[PDB]
Amino acid sequence: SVQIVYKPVDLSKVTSKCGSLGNIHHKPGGGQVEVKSEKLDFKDRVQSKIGSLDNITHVPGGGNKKIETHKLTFR
Amino acid sequence: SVQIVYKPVDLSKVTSKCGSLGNIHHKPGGGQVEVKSEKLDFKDRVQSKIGSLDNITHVPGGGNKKIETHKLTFR
Amino acid sequence: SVQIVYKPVDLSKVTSKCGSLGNIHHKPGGGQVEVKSEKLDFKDRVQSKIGSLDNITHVPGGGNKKIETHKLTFR
Amino acid sequence: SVQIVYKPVDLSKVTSKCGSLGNIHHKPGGGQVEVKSEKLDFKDRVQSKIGSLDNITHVPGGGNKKIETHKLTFR
Amino acid sequence: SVQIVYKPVDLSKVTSKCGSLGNIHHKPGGGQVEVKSEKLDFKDRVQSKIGSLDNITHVPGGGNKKIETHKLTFR
Amino acid sequence: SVQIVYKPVDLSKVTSKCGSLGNIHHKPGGGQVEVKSEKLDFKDRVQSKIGSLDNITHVPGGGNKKIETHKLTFR
Repeated sequence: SVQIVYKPVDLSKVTSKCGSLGNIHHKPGGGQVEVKSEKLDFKDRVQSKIGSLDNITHVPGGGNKKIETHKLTFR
Repeated sequence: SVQIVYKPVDLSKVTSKCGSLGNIHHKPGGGQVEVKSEKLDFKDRVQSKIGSLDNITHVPGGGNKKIETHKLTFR
Repeated sequence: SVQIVYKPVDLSKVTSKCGSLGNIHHKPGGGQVEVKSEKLDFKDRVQSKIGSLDNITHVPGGGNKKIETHKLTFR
Repeated sequence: SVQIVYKPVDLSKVTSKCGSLGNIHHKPGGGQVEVKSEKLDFKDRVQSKIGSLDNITHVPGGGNKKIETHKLTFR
Repeated sequence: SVQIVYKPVDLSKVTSKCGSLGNIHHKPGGGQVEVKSEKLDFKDRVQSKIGSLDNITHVPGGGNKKIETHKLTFR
Repeated sequence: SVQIVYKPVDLSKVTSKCGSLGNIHHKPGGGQVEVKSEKLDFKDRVQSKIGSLDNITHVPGGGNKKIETHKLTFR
């Protein structure tokens, strides 16, 4: 006679921590900003940011991905 | 005689923590901003942000993805 | 004689925490913002934000996604 | 003239994780236990536990305690 | 003239992780236990544990304690 | 004129990790235990533990303690 016992077990842990975690920013101060523009000419897309204090966190990453394939074939 | 026992078990844990988590911003201060513009000419899209203090979190990422395939074939 | 026992088990846990979580902003302050414009010409779409303090969280991500395929074939 | 501005601020965070957290037990096994008693004499309290596999978590601790005193006195 | 501004700020973090955390126990096995007792005499309390595999976590500790005192006196 | 500005800031982090954390125990095995007792006499408290594999974590410690005193006196 024959017996097959197919019992793979996944007990893993997976963690991702991405971007800005647990930081302290203490009394941060931006300076005065002046922009003077005269007679400028633009023939294409203009993309502009003017500020004094910017805090930017950008996270395209940090996803957790599992691909698993299981397979049993008899005769 | 024959027996097959197909019992794969997933008991795992998956976590993502993405963007800005648990940060302290204490008295952050933006400065004065002046923008003066004269006689400018634009022939395509203008995209403009003017501010003093910006705090920005952008998260296209941090998704958890599981793909699992199971298969048993007898004769 | 023959027996097949097909009982794959998913007991796993999945979590996503995406964007801004548990942050403290204590007394954040934007400065004065002045924008002066004269004789400007725009020949396509203008997209503009003028402000002083902006707090922005954008989350296109952070979705949890499961694809699972099961298959049993006898003769 | 006189001004007083009494504004103490508590923004702190307090966490306890006490006992048995996030452990994995995989296929633990207790052995055979045989207890034979004859002609025994007991003249005060008997407290008995007989088993094979015991898993025990006892937490008298892990409590979070805050005591805060505020006081403002003028003349 | 006079001004008093009284603004102590608690922004701290406090964490305890006490007992058994994040451990793996893989196939732990207790052996056979035989206890034979004959003609024994007990004239006070008897406290007994008999087993094979015991897993025990006891946590009287891990409590977070904050005591804070604030005081303003004018004349 | 007079001004007082009383602003102590606590931005600290405090962490305890006490007991058994992140350990791996792989196939630990207890042996056979035989206890034979005959004609023993006990005239005060008996405290007995009989086992084969004991795993014990005891944590009276790992508590975090903050005591803070603030005080302002004018004339």
